[PDB]
Amino acid sequence: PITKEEKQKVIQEFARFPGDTGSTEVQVALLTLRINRLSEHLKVHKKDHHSHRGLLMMVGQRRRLLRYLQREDPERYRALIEKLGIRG
Amino acid sequence: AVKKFKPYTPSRRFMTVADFSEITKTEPEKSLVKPLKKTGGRNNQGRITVRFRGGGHKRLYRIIDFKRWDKVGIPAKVAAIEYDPNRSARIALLHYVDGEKRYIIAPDGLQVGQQVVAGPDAPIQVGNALPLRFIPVGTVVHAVELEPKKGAKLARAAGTSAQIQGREGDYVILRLPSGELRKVHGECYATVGAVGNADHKNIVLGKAGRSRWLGRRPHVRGAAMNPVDHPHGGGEGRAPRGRPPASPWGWQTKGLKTRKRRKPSSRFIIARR
RNA sequence: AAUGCUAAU
RNA sequence: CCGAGGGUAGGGCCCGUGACUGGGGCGAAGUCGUAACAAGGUAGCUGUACCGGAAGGUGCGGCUGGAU
RNA sequence: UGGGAGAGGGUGGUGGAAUUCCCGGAGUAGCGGUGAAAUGCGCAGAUACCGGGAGGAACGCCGAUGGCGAAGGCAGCCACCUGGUCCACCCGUGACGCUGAGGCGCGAAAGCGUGGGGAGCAAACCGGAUUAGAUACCCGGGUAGUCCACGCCCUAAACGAUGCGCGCUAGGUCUCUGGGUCUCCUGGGGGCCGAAGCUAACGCGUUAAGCGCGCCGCCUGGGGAGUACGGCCGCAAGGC
RNA sequence: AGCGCCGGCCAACUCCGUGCCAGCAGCCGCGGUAAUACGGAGGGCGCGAGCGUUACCCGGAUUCACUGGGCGUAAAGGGC
RNA sequence: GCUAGUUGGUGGGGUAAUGGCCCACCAAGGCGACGACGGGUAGCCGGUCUGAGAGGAUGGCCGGCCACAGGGGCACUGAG
RNA sequence: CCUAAGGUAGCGAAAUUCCUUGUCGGGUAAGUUCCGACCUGCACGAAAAGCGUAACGACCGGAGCGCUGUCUCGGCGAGGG
RNA sequence: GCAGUGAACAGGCUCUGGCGACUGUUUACCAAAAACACAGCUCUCUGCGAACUCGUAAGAGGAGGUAUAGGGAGCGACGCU
RNA sequence: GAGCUAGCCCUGGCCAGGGUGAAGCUGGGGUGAGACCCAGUGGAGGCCCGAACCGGUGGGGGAUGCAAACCCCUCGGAUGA
Ligand SMILES: [K+]
Ligand SMILES: [K+]
Ligand SMILES: [K+]
Ligand SMILES: [K+]
Ligand SMILES: [K+]
Ligand SMILES: [Mg+2]
Ligand SMILES: [Mg+2]
Ligand SMILES: [Mg+2]
Ligand SMILES: [Mg+2]
Ligand SMILES: [Mg+2]
Ligand SMILES: [Mg+2]
Ligand SMILES: [Mg+2]
Ligand SMILES: [Mg+2]
Ligand SMILES: [Mg+2]
Ligand SMILES: [Mg+2]
Ligand SMILES: [Mg+2]
Ligand SMILES: [Mg+2]
Ligand SMILES: [Mg+2]
Ligand SMILES: [Mg+2]
Ligand SMILES: [Mg+2]
Ligand SMILES: [Mg+2]
Ligand SMILES: [Mg+2]
Ligand SMILES: [Mg+2]
Ligand SMILES: [Mg+2]
Ligand SMILES: [Mg+2]
Ligand SMILES: [Mg+2]
Ligand SMILES: [Mg+2]
Ligand SMILES: [Mg+2]
Ligand SMILES: [Mg+2]
Ligand SMILES: [Mg+2]
Ligand SMILES: [Mg+2]
Ligand SMILES: [Mg+2]
Ligand SMILES: [Mg+2]
Ligand SMILES: [Mg+2]
Ligand SMILES: [Mg+2]
Ligand SMILES: [Mg+2]
Ligand SMILES: [Mg+2]
Ligand SMILES: [Mg+2]
Ligand SMILES: [Mg+2]
Ligand SMILES: [Mg+2]
Ligand SMILES: [Mg+2]
Ligand SMILES: [Mg+2]
Ligand SMILES: [Mg+2]
Ligand SMILES: [Mg+2]
Ligand SMILES: [Mg+2]
Ligand SMILES: [Mg+2]
Ligand SMILES: [Mg+2]
Ligand SMILES: [Mg+2]
Ligand SMILES: [Mg+2]
Ligand SMILES: [Mg+2]
Ligand SMILES: [Mg+2]
Ligand SMILES: [Mg+2]
Ligand SMILES: [Mg+2]
Ligand SMILES: [Mg+2]
Ligand SMILES: [Mg+2]
Ligand SMILES: [Mg+2]
Ligand SMILES: [Mg+2]
Ligand SMILES: [Mg+2]
Ligand SMILES: [Mg+2]
Ligand SMILES: [Mg+2]
Ligand SMILES: [Mg+2]
Ligand SMILES: [Mg+2]
Ligand SMILES: [Mg+2]
Ligand SMILES: [Mg+2]
Ligand SMILES: [Mg+2]
Ligand SMILES: [Mg+2]
Ligand SMILES: [Mg+2]
Ligand SMILES: [Mg+2]
Ligand SMILES: [Mg+2]
Ligand SMILES: [Mg+2]
Ligand SMILES: [Mg+2]
Ligand SMILES: [Mg+2]
Ligand SMILES: [Mg+2]
Ligand SMILES: [Mg+2]
Ligand SMILES: [Mg+2]
Ligand SMILES: [Mg+2]
Ligand SMILES: [Mg+2]
Ligand SMILES: [Mg+2]
Ligand SMILES: [Mg+2]
Ligand SMILES: [Mg+2]
Ligand SMILES: [Mg+2]
Ligand SMILES: [Mg+2]
Ligand SMILES: [Mg+2]
Ligand SMILES: [Mg+2]
Ligand SMILES: [Mg+2]
Ligand SMILES: [Mg+2]
Ligand SMILES: [Mg+2]
Ligand SMILES: [Mg+2]
Ligand SMILES: [Mg+2]
Ligand SMILES: [Mg+2]
Ligand SMILES: [Mg+2]
Ligand SMILES: [Mg+2]
Ligand SMILES: [Mg+2]
Ligand SMILES: [Mg+2]
Ligand SMILES: [Mg+2]
Ligand SMILES: [Mg+2]
Ligand SMILES: [Mg+2]
Ligand SMILES: [Mg+2]
Ligand SMILES: [Mg+2]
Ligand SMILES: [Mg+2]
Ligand SMILES: [Mg+2]
Ligand SMILES: [Mg+2]
Ligand SMILES: [Mg+2]
Ligand SMILES: [Mg+2]
Ligand SMILES: [Mg+2]
Ligand SMILES: [Mg+2]
Ligand SMILES: [Mg+2]
Ligand SMILES: [Mg+2]
Ligand SMILES: [Mg+2]
Ligand SMILES: [Mg+2]
Ligand SMILES: [Mg+2]
Ligand SMILES: [Mg+2]
Ligand SMILES: [Mg+2]
Ligand SMILES: [Mg+2]
Ligand SMILES: [Mg+2]
Ligand SMILES: [Mg+2]
Ligand SMILES: [Mg+2]
Ligand SMILES: [Mg+2]
Ligand SMILES: [Mg+2]
Ligand SMILES: [Mg+2]
Ligand SMILES: [Mg+2]
Ligand SMILES: [Mg+2]
Ligand SMILES: [Mg+2]
Ligand SMILES: [Mg+2]
Ligand SMILES: [Mg+2]
Ligand SMILES: [Mg+2]
Ligand SMILES: [Mg+2]
Ligand SMILES: [Mg+2]
Ligand SMILES: [Mg+2]
Ligand SMILES: [Mg+2]
Ligand SMILES: [Mg+2]
Ligand SMILES: [Mg+2]
Ligand SMILES: [Mg+2]
Ligand SMILES: [Mg+2]
Ligand SMILES: [Mg+2]
Ligand SMILES: [Mg+2]
Ligand SMILES: [Mg+2]
Ligand SMILES: [Mg+2]
Ligand SMILES: [Mg+2]
Ligand SMILES: [Mg+2]
Ligand SMILES: [Mg+2]
Ligand SMILES: [Mg+2]
Ligand SMILES: [Mg+2]
Ligand SMILES: [Mg+2]
Ligand SMILES: [Mg+2]
Ligand SMILES: [Mg+2]
Ligand SMILES: [Mg+2]
Ligand SMILES: [Mg+2]
Ligand SMILES: [Mg+2]
Ligand SMILES: [Mg+2]
Ligand SMILES: [Mg+2]
Ligand SMILES: [Mg+2]
Ligand SMILES: [Mg+2]
Ligand SMILES: [Mg+2]
Ligand SMILES: [Mg+2]
Ligand SMILES: [Mg+2]
Ligand SMILES: [Mg+2]
Ligand SMILES: [Mg+2]
Ligand SMILES: [Mg+2]
Ligand SMILES: [Mg+2]
Ligand SMILES: [Mg+2]
Ligand SMILES: [Mg+2]
Ligand SMILES: [Mg+2]
Ligand SMILES: [Mg+2]
Ligand SMILES: [Mg+2]
Ligand SMILES: [Mg+2]
Ligand SMILES: [Mg+2]
Ligand SMILES: [Mg+2]
Ligand SMILES: [Mg+2]
Ligand SMILES: [Mg+2]
Ligand SMILES: [Mg+2]
Ligand SMILES: [Mg+2]
Ligand SMILES: [Mg+2]
Ligand SMILES: [Mg+2]
Ligand SMILES: [Mg+2]
Ligand SMILES: [Mg+2]
Ligand SMILES: [Mg+2]
Ligand SMILES: [Mg+2]
Ligand SMILES: [Mg+2]
Ligand SMILES: [Mg+2]
Ligand SMILES: [Mg+2]
Ligand SMILES: [Mg+2]
Ligand SMILES: [Mg+2]
Ligand SMILES: [Mg+2]
Ligand SMILES: [Mg+2]
Ligand SMILES: [Mg+2]
Ligand SMILES: [Mg+2]
Ligand SMILES: [Mg+2]
Ligand SMILES: [Mg+2]
Ligand SMILES: [Mg+2]
Ligand SMILES: [Mg+2]
Ligand SMILES: [Mg+2]
Ligand SMILES: [Mg+2]
Ligand SMILES: [Mg+2]
Ligand SMILES: [Mg+2]
Ligand SMILES: [Mg+2]
Ligand SMILES: [Mg+2]
Ligand SMILES: [Mg+2]
Ligand SMILES: [Mg+2]
Ligand SMILES: [Mg+2]
Ligand SMILES: [Mg+2]
Ligand SMILES: [Mg+2]
Ligand SMILES: [Mg+2]
Ligand SMILES: [Mg+2]
Ligand SMILES: [Mg+2]
Ligand SMILES: [Mg+2]
Ligand SMILES: [Mg+2]
Ligand SMILES: [Mg+2]
Ligand SMILES: [Mg+2]
Ligand SMILES: [Mg+2]
Ligand SMILES: [Mg+2]
Ligand SMILES: [Mg+2]
Ligand SMILES: [Mg+2]
Ligand SMILES: [Mg+2]
Ligand SMILES: [Mg+2]
Ligand SMILES: [Mg+2]
Ligand SMILES: [Mg+2]
Ligand SMILES: [Mg+2]
Ligand SMILES: [Mg+2]
Ligand SMILES: [Mg+2]
Ligand SMILES: [Mg+2]
Ligand SMILES: [Mg+2]
Ligand SMILES: [Mg+2]
Ligand SMILES: [Mg+2]
Ligand SMILES: [Mg+2]
Ligand SMILES: [Mg+2]
Ligand SMILES: [Mg+2]
Ligand SMILES: [Mg+2]
Ligand SMILES: [Mg+2]
Ligand SMILES: [Mg+2]
Ligand SMILES: [Mg+2]
Ligand SMILES: [Mg+2]
Ligand SMILES: [Mg+2]
Ligand SMILES: [Mg+2]
Ligand SMILES: [Mg+2]
Ligand SMILES: [Mg+2]
Ligand SMILES: [Mg+2]
Ligand SMILES: [Mg+2]
Ligand SMILES: [Mg+2]
Ligand SMILES: [Mg+2]
Ligand SMILES: [Mg+2]
Ligand SMILES: [Mg+2]
Ligand SMILES: [Mg+2]
Ligand SMILES: [Mg+2]
Ligand SMILES: [Mg+2]
Ligand SMILES: [Mg+2]
Ligand SMILES: [Mg+2]
Ligand SMILES: [Mg+2]
Ligand SMILES: [Mg+2]
Ligand SMILES: [Mg+2]
Ligand SMILES: [Mg+2]
Ligand SMILES: [Mg+2]
Ligand SMILES: [Mg+2]
Ligand SMILES: [Mg+2]
Ligand SMILES: [Mg+2]
Ligand SMILES: [Mg+2]
Ligand SMILES: [Mg+2]
Ligand SMILES: [Mg+2]
Ligand SMILES: [Mg+2]
Ligand SMILES: [Mg+2]
Ligand SMILES: [Mg+2]
Ligand SMILES: [Mg+2]
Ligand SMILES: [Mg+2]
Ligand SMILES: [Mg+2]
Ligand SMILES: [Mg+2]
Ligand SMILES: [Mg+2]
Ligand SMILES: [Mg+2]
Ligand SMILES: [Mg+2]
Ligand SMILES: [Mg+2]
Ligand SMILES: [Mg+2]
Ligand SMILES: [Mg+2]
Ligand SMILES: [Mg+2]
Ligand SMILES: [Mg+2]
Ligand SMILES: [Mg+2]
Ligand SMILES: [Mg+2]
Ligand SMILES: [Mg+2]
Ligand SMILES: [Mg+2]
Ligand SMILES: [Mg+2]
Ligand SMILES: [Mg+2]
Ligand SMILES: [Mg+2]
Ligand SMILES: [Mg+2]
Ligand SMILES: [Mg+2]
Ligand SMILES: [Mg+2]
Ligand SMILES: [Mg+2]
Ligand SMILES: [Mg+2]
Ligand SMILES: [Mg+2]
Ligand SMILES: [Mg+2]
Ligand SMILES: [Mg+2]
Ligand SMILES: [Mg+2]
Ligand SMILES: [Mg+2]
Ligand SMILES: [Mg+2]
Ligand SMILES: [Mg+2]
Ligand SMILES: [Mg+2]
Ligand SMILES: [Mg+2]
Ligand SMILES: [Mg+2]
Ligand SMILES: [Mg+2]
Ligand SMILES: [Mg+2]
Ligand SMILES: [Mg+2]
Ligand SMILES: [Mg+2]
Ligand SMILES: [Mg+2]
Ligand SMILES: [Mg+2]
Ligand SMILES: [Mg+2]
Ligand SMILES: [Mg+2]
Ligand SMILES: [Mg+2]
Ligand SMILES: [Mg+2]
Ligand SMILES: [Mg+2]
Ligand SMILES: [Mg+2]
Ligand SMILES: [Mg+2]
Ligand SMILES: [Mg+2]
Ligand SMILES: [Mg+2]
Ligand SMILES: [Mg+2]
Ligand SMILES: [Mg+2]
Ligand SMILES: [Mg+2]
Ligand SMILES: [Mg+2]
Ligand SMILES: [Mg+2]
Ligand SMILES: [Mg+2]
Ligand SMILES: [Mg+2]
Ligand SMILES: [Mg+2]
Ligand SMILES: [Mg+2]
Ligand SMILES: [Mg+2]
Ligand SMILES: [Mg+2]
Ligand SMILES: [Mg+2]
Ligand SMILES: [Mg+2]
Ligand SMILES: [Mg+2]
Ligand SMILES: [Mg+2]
């Protein structure tokens, strides 16, 4: 699972200001962490379709957040995808 | 992981070949190879005694260590997995801490860099060789001696294995690759694991020429001959068998049993295959 | 356990 | 040079027709059985599979638009 | 951020009950089956009983009008990996939302391909009864299949025969699961009865089939017919 | 001075002939020995230099519903 | 799914005149589920018939525009 | 009535059909061969496998086009005899 | 110029059946094929001093192989059976 | 008697020239990640055309032959059983 320590490390890494926990960048970073871990799980557990539906839901949510960020701040959007290696 | 071909010739449509990805070294060890004498199915009288043999690719014999109690208690490191033309299984080159080099039948799951050892105190790991009475019931084994210090005789072909079913006095019950239940002396040696290259039976030769590469000459049906040559020969046009199907030498060949009736080893066979 | 009853209130 | 038209060859689509063959709709009467409507006399229906002159039967699972 | 419940999913192990088979013991004149029988099995020693061993498949009581999931579906127990969802705090972002023609993924059973496995059951098949006949219903056998891995197939009374989202409109009662000021109040699910309203009626009724808005799908008499032709998909069966 | 109609829709009824025949018919349907539905006659109704019939278009058809319909069980919610 | 003078550019020819209208060369473009391309059908309008309206059907005669003059192609003369 | 049981799918005038040049359709001016059907299978039929099948064949059938001394029907010329 | 691979060397084509899947093999000297073989399918034997073959025997082959292996038999790619 | 012929064993040799363009690899596209798609490269095959070489399909000639199996034209294989 994902422990509180790595989650807090990500939150501090991507937050704009110290007390920030729900900005677009932080949400995208947490979604990317979950997606990476779940895809690693699914590379071994191929017949795990029920988890794969959740992965699809996560990918869609991140796509919506990225679209909003790109539409409201192109510089922030480009910096975030460069830092996360999202494009592809 | 058998490799297939696109049908760019009539023969390549069906032919499959082995993957060979597990082979690490492509030349045999010089000190462990001997010339192999091709017979063509002829005996020392010069007479064909086994029909339809000869004309395959030239081969060199690799010396395999089938008596692993020779070096009990001396560990060896697996140096390579090699191709062997003389058997369906692959072979493994062992680098003993002694500086002695030997070949063994490569088990399934053996890797370059592992350690193997033979002896009554060996761990139960793939590649280790122990007397049968020291191996737990239910273990899968291969390269099994039939009688003590006489050499491994059972479960040597690719993908085969025997499983220990129980114990009875000085004897251990084994289920053989054929399904036969047999009693084997507990002091006979065996190696842990199953023989590798289990995909060997999925190979499709694809063309007549590939059989010739393997030294198998064409087989002629008895019904294609004349009566002087074969019991099935003759008849005008095609013919049915006209009698119980028979060999070229007269004996029936559908169900007639041939094991010698009063054989001593029958006392040690619990159930036939 | 036991099938069927055409065609004009 | 282009050029109406004509000729040659190979395609695409459509229409008419054809020994034979498949089912469909219809019928104030025929032959065979009786599958469904009542617990329709083995509850029915259903997807699939195999089988049988025929309606149909059976296997596996599902539904109640059945009972208890 | 802190907590909760759960047959949600995938992988690896392992517990006993029972059926079948084999070995040994003891023992004898039938057992089995039906409406009644017969086929069958059994003195070459069956059935009933005790001990040992092997193997496969399914998990009794708990257990439910219970729970989880988008649907199909999910039930011994243990460990690991993983999805959804609920409550409390009212902390952060700042409309970032809803729906969705095509596309992609999933999708009971049966079925198909290649290997494995095979106790029990059991399409096809064989025999016995029944009957006018009995290609059935009942009985004795019996192969695929049912199980596992991988790959296809993509259908159903795939049903709540009720698309999804949001807001508004008396209550009563039963139950699962949270929080609290634990009489009681306040969330989230699952049922029953009923205001107003609706409906051809049956019935529905805060889990709407009421009152409204947004977007998608579908219908236009019955048969012919989910057929034909064309096209696409599939190894095939066949699907759209 | 003619043509159509006279069972209901739809206005205008009796007698004779026939007997599932002959025939009528837009739908429902009439006719098988007592027919307001067939044929004729008497009478009646509607139009009238016209009166009927066939073909085609709109209406009635809110039966493609923008005005102005629906999808639990009538046809209709896509398996998710 | 369609398109190879096809889509654009440069220069020229031709015309009363713009223009790939036509030619030579350079680039690789143009169109399409808001339905290209293909098949079927058809002269279009003012109007006309129907209808409570919305809508549906239709384009005989009359006025306007287009196309054609036995079936195809072509130019001459000329303001045309 | 008889049998251990009475030939299933598919195919069928066939490298299998005696009557036979069966019959119907096509191809030709004219077709005992050929192709498509029908079923009356003398005497098909499921690993002496049944029914299909892209590609391949100095295999064996049938037809058309091109072109020709094969022929109508022969004539002349060259070289070796 | 009648004519430009100007001489020499260098596929006639198409349509439709049967049989065999295919490349191969065969009656030296009348038969090259539809026959044989063939990859592949199935049955059966064989636990190793294996079965089986040659040999009076010793001894060989099988095989310095070990049931995913070896021998015998029938069918003959593949699809549906 | 295997200096012919059949099979096998050991050790050597030979196969002009041209065509086709498998896998793999590289780069781009595609996706949550993929499967896949495209181009280039690459040089596989009882692959194709064709001499040597190995065969021997059809026809003509030969028939007290050049020859007790030949000659001419044509034809099969030609990196493989
Ligand atoms: K053979
Ligand atoms: K026939
Ligand atoms: K015959
Ligand atoms: K031919
Ligand atoms: K390539
Ligand atoms: Mg292949
Ligand atoms: Mg390939
Ligand atoms: Mg291919
Ligand atoms: Mg090929
Ligand atoms: Mg081929
Ligand atoms: Mg080939
Ligand atoms: Mg081949
Ligand atoms: Mg080497
Ligand atoms: Mg050496
Ligand atoms: Mg000798
Ligand atoms: Mg000798
Ligand atoms: Mg032999
Ligand atoms: Mg031999
Ligand atoms: Mg040879
Ligand atoms: Mg060899
Ligand atoms: Mg060699
Ligand atoms: Mg090997
Ligand atoms: Mg071997
Ligand atoms: Mg070889
Ligand atoms: Mg051989
Ligand atoms: Mg062999
Ligand atoms: Mg040979
Ligand atoms: Mg061979
Ligand atoms: Mg044989
Ligand atoms: Mg013979
Ligand atoms: Mg012979
Ligand atoms: Mg004899
Ligand atoms: Mg004999
Ligand atoms: Mg014989
Ligand atoms: Mg004979
Ligand atoms: Mg014979
Ligand atoms: Mg003979
Ligand atoms: Mg004969
Ligand atoms: Mg013969
Ligand atoms: Mg014969
Ligand atoms: Mg013969
Ligand atoms: Mg025969
Ligand atoms: Mg024969
Ligand atoms: Mg015979
Ligand atoms: Mg025979
Ligand atoms: Mg016989
Ligand atoms: Mg015999
Ligand atoms: Mg026999
Ligand atoms: Mg033996
Ligand atoms: Mg009755
Ligand atoms: Mg009745
Ligand atoms: Mg009756
Ligand atoms: Mg009755
Ligand atoms: Mg009655
Ligand atoms: Mg009745
Ligand atoms: Mg009645
Ligand atoms: Mg037609
Ligand atoms: Mg019934
Ligand atoms: Mg009844
Ligand atoms: Mg009934
Ligand atoms: Mg009745
Ligand atoms: Mg009944
Ligand atoms: Mg019933
Ligand atoms: Mg019944
Ligand atoms: Mg009933
Ligand atoms: Mg019922
Ligand atoms: Mg059924
Ligand atoms: Mg089946
Ligand atoms: Mg049945
Ligand atoms: Mg008895
Ligand atoms: Mg007993
Ligand atoms: Mg068992
Ligand atoms: Mg679920
Ligand atoms: Mg979920
Ligand atoms: Mg706040
Ligand atoms: Mg603010
Ligand atoms: Mg919204
Ligand atoms: Mg849409
Ligand atoms: Mg499924
Ligand atoms: Mg189900
Ligand atoms: Mg299943
Ligand atoms: Mg299966
Ligand atoms: Mg019965
Ligand atoms: Mg009776
Ligand atoms: Mg039964
Ligand atoms: Mg049973
Ligand atoms: Mg069975
Ligand atoms: Mg459902
Ligand atoms: Mg529905
Ligand atoms: Mg609805
Ligand atoms: Mg929807
Ligand atoms: Mg509630
Ligand atoms: Mg309630
Ligand atoms: Mg209720
Ligand atoms: Mg209610
Ligand atoms: Mg309620
Ligand atoms: Mg309603
Ligand atoms: Mg309608
Ligand atoms: Mg269909
Ligand atoms: Mg079709
Ligand atoms: Mg297909
Ligand atoms: Mg269907
Ligand atoms: Mg009146
Ligand atoms: Mg009338
Ligand atoms: Mg009248
Ligand atoms: Mg009268
Ligand atoms: Mg009237
Ligand atoms: Mg009258
Ligand atoms: Mg009006
Ligand atoms: Mg009306
Ligand atoms: Mg209207
Ligand atoms: Mg109206
Ligand atoms: Mg409306
Ligand atoms: Mg309506
Ligand atoms: Mg409804
Ligand atoms: Mg309703
Ligand atoms: Mg209904
Ligand atoms: Mg309707
Ligand atoms: Mg309905
Ligand atoms: Mg639904
Ligand atoms: Mg439905
Ligand atoms: Mg579903
Ligand atoms: Mg140009
Ligand atoms: Mg142009
Ligand atoms: Mg242009
Ligand atoms: Mg106007
Ligand atoms: Mg008006
Ligand atoms: Mg108006
Ligand atoms: Mg006009
Ligand atoms: Mg015009
Ligand atoms: Mg004209
Ligand atoms: Mg005229
Ligand atoms: Mg003038
Ligand atoms: Mg002029
Ligand atoms: Mg048949
Ligand atoms: Mg046949
Ligand atoms: Mg046939
Ligand atoms: Mg014939
Ligand atoms: Mg004939
Ligand atoms: Mg035939
Ligand atoms: Mg004949
Ligand atoms: Mg004859
Ligand atoms: Mg004739
Ligand atoms: Mg004839
Ligand atoms: Mg004829
Ligand atoms: Mg004829
Ligand atoms: Mg003809
Ligand atoms: Mg002809
Ligand atoms: Mg003709
Ligand atoms: Mg003709
Ligand atoms: Mg003709
Ligand atoms: Mg004729
Ligand atoms: Mg004829
Ligand atoms: Mg002929
Ligand atoms: Mg002829
Ligand atoms: Mg002919
Ligand atoms: Mg013929
Ligand atoms: Mg024929
Ligand atoms: Mg014929
Ligand atoms: Mg006929
Ligand atoms: Mg027929
Ligand atoms: Mg006949
Ligand atoms: Mg046959
Ligand atoms: Mg048979
Ligand atoms: Mg036979
Ligand atoms: Mg046979
Ligand atoms: Mg055959
Ligand atoms: Mg056949
Ligand atoms: Mg065939
Ligand atoms: Mg084909
Ligand atoms: Mg092909
Ligand atoms: Mg072919
Ligand atoms: Mg072909
Ligand atoms: Mg080819
Ligand atoms: Mg071909
Ligand atoms: Mg070819
Ligand atoms: Mg060829
Ligand atoms: Mg061919
Ligand atoms: Mg050939
Ligand atoms: Mg020939
Ligand atoms: Mg020939
Ligand atoms: Mg040939
Ligand atoms: Mg010939
Ligand atoms: Mg023929
Ligand atoms: Mg031919
Ligand atoms: Mg011919
Ligand atoms: Mg001709
Ligand atoms: Mg000709
Ligand atoms: Mg001449
Ligand atoms: Mg001549
Ligand atoms: Mg000439
Ligand atoms: Mg002539
Ligand atoms: Mg002549
Ligand atoms: Mg003559
Ligand atoms: Mg003549
Ligand atoms: Mg002449
Ligand atoms: Mg002459
Ligand atoms: Mg003359
Ligand atoms: Mg002459
Ligand atoms: Mg002359
Ligand atoms: Mg002359
Ligand atoms: Mg002359
Ligand atoms: Mg002369
Ligand atoms: Mg000359
Ligand atoms: Mg001369
Ligand atoms: Mg002379
Ligand atoms: Mg000249
Ligand atoms: Mg000339
Ligand atoms: Mg000339
Ligand atoms: Mg020239
Ligand atoms: Mg030339
Ligand atoms: Mg030339
Ligand atoms: Mg030349
Ligand atoms: Mg020359
Ligand atoms: Mg050529
Ligand atoms: Mg050639
Ligand atoms: Mg030609
Ligand atoms: Mg040809
Ligand atoms: Mg033909
Ligand atoms: Mg034929
Ligand atoms: Mg042919
Ligand atoms: Mg023939
Ligand atoms: Mg055949
Ligand atoms: Mg052949
Ligand atoms: Mg042949
Ligand atoms: Mg073939
Ligand atoms: Mg074939
Ligand atoms: Mg073959
Ligand atoms: Mg074949
Ligand atoms: Mg063959
Ligand atoms: Mg065949
Ligand atoms: Mg080949
Ligand atoms: Mg060849
Ligand atoms: Mg070839
Ligand atoms: Mg050949
Ligand atoms: Mg051949
Ligand atoms: Mg040959
Ligand atoms: Mg040869
Ligand atoms: Mg030979
Ligand atoms: Mg041969
Ligand atoms: Mg000869
Ligand atoms: Mg000869
Ligand atoms: Mg010869
Ligand atoms: Mg010879
Ligand atoms: Mg001779
Ligand atoms: Mg000859
Ligand atoms: Mg010959
Ligand atoms: Mg030949
Ligand atoms: Mg040949
Ligand atoms: Mg010859
Ligand atoms: Mg041949
Ligand atoms: Mg043959
Ligand atoms: Mg032969
Ligand atoms: Mg092959
Ligand atoms: Mg094959
Ligand atoms: Mg086969
Ligand atoms: Mg076998
Ligand atoms: Mg065998
Ligand atoms: Mg044997
Ligand atoms: Mg042998
Ligand atoms: Mg001896
Ligand atoms: Mg030996
Ligand atoms: Mg040897
Ligand atoms: Mg030996
Ligand atoms: Mg064998
Ligand atoms: Mg064999
Ligand atoms: Mg056989
Ligand atoms: Mg046999
Ligand atoms: Mg053969
Ligand atoms: Mg075959
Ligand atoms: Mg054969
Ligand atoms: Mg000799
Ligand atoms: Mg020799
Ligand atoms: Mg020799
Ligand atoms: Mg020699
Ligand atoms: Mg030789
Ligand atoms: Mg040789
Ligand atoms: Mg050799
Ligand atoms: Mg050698
Ligand atoms: Mg050599
Ligand atoms: Mg050598
Ligand atoms: Mg040599
Ligand atoms: Mg050289
Ligand atoms: Mg060569
Ligand atoms: Mg060469
Ligand atoms: Mg070259
Ligand atoms: Mg070459
Ligand atoms: Mg080529
Ligand atoms: Mg080349
Ligand atoms: Mg090329
Ligand atoms: Mg090459
Ligand atoms: Mg070749
Ligand atoms: Mg070639
Ligand atoms: Mg060729
Ligand atoms: Mg060839
Ligand atoms: Mg060739
Ligand atoms: Mg040559
Ligand atoms: Mg030569
Ligand atoms: Mg040779
Ligand atoms: Mg030669
Ligand atoms: Mg030669
Ligand atoms: Mg030869
Ligand atoms: Mg020849
Ligand atoms: Mg000639
Ligand atoms: Mg010739
Ligand atoms: Mg000749
Ligand atoms: Mg000559
Ligand atoms: Mg001659
Ligand atoms: Mg001559
Ligand atoms: Mg000659
Ligand atoms: Mg001679
Ligand atoms: Mg010669
Ligand atoms: Mg020549
Ligand atoms: Mg040649
Ligand atoms: Mg050739
Ligand atoms: Mg050759
Ligand atoms: Mg050849
Ligand atoms: Mg060839
Ligand atoms: Mg060659
Ligand atoms: Mg060559
Ligand atoms: Mg060649
Ligand atoms: Mg070549
Ligand atoms: Mg070579
Ligand atoms: Mg080649
Ligand atoms: Mg080779």
